Amino acid sequence: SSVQTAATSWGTVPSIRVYTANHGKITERCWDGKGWYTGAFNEPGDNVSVTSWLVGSAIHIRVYASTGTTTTEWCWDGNGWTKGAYTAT
Amino acid sequence: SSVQTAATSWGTVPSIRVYTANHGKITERCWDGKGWYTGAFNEPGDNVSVTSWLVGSAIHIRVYASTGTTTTEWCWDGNGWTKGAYTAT
Amino acid sequence: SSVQTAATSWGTVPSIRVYTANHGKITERCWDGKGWYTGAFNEPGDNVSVTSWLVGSAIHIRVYASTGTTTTEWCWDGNGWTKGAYTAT
Ligand SMILES: OC[C@@]1(O)OC[C@@H](O)[C@@H](O)[C@@H]1O
Ligand SMILES: OC[C@@]1(O)OC[C@@H](O)[C@@H](O)[C@@H]1O
Ligand SMILES: OC[C@@]1(O)OC[C@@H](O)[C@@H](O)[C@@H]1O
Ligand SMILES: OC[C@@]1(O)OC[C@@H](O)[C@@H](O)[C@@H]1O
Ligand SMILES: OC[C@@]1(O)OC[C@@H](O)[C@@H](O)[C@@H]1O
Ligand SMILES: OC[C@@]1(O)OC[C@@H](O)[C@@H](O)[C@@H]1O
Ligand code: NA
Ligand code: NA
Ligand code: NA
Ligand SMILES: [Zn+2]
Ligand SMILES: [Zn+2]
Ligand SMILES: [Zn+2]
Repeated sequence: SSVQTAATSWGTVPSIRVYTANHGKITERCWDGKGWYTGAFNEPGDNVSVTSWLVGSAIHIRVYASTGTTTTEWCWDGNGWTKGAYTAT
Repeated sequence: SSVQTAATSWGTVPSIRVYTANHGKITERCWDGKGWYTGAFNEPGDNVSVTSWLVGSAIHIRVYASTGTTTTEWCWDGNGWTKGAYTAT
Repeated sequence: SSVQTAATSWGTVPSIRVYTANHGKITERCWDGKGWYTGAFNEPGDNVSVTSWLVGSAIHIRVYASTGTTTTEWCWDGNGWTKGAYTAT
């Protein structure tokens, strides 16, 4: 079987973020042009998807972590991860 | 276990679309800057991926819904969802 | 049950790439504006995610293929697929 991943990137360097779901936990690895390192994101989930967008040169990331039938949105706007407003119904 | 999602976004507001596969059915939730609401997309699938692109300010979305070994592409060009030309072989 | 896919696109034509994981093998289908055709990517994986970015008009693609707990990054910079530096720890 296997872990499940999601990936996003931005800019021209680029920056890359890769999220991995394994045993109900999602972790994050990061590339900013030099090498890979572990990111701050660490939240529960069996499944993960991600999207991101720039405002000028500032990144915003949304990570959708699902356990069973519950999907939690996690927000990065440049200063820490927080739960977002997403609901499924 | 859990549902499986895919996500896309565009612009700077942004607009966000989150697709969720659960019990062989995919549904869609939408954010356009104000709050989340249910979108028009509703098609069968155990698995889902998505990509989207802008022409100027008009969005185009492609959703790849898979059941067993059959992957159906669904197209949004601004005026309703239709099946696209994608085939796997 | 079902195969698992990931998708990316770029430009305004657009170009689209759709990766499908089935039986521990990932393959690639390609659209460049005319029709769909099979791409060069063919590597092992039970799970797949993808991201891509432009430099001017040149595409770069990163495909994250996972089997069990091992995630291999595959790089397209315009001249063949190679393994990238990604590690999970
Ligand atoms: O600079 C790395 C970092 O701050 O980038 C944005 C997010 O990916 C964070 O989780 C991560 O720690
Ligand atoms: O800044 C956070 C937020 O408003 O960003 C846009 C959407 O992701 C919302 O669900 C989320 O609460
Ligand atoms: O305005 C919402 C909407 O039209 O946006 C484009 C697609 O996401 C549609 O399914 C969705 O109903
Ligand atoms: O406008 C629909 C279409 O031509 O868009 C590009 C690709 O997604 C094709 O498979 C699809 O039929
Ligand atoms: O022109 C098609 C192609 O070269 O595009 C870039 C990558 O998707 C390759 O695997 C693919 O064969
Ligand atoms: O050109 C290849 C490379 O440097 O591209 C950026 C990242 O994907 C790295 O892991 C990878 O080795
Ligand atoms: Na250090
Ligand atoms: Na209303
Ligand atoms: Na031919
Ligand atoms: Zn284990
Ligand atoms: Zn159930
Ligand atoms: Zn089979």
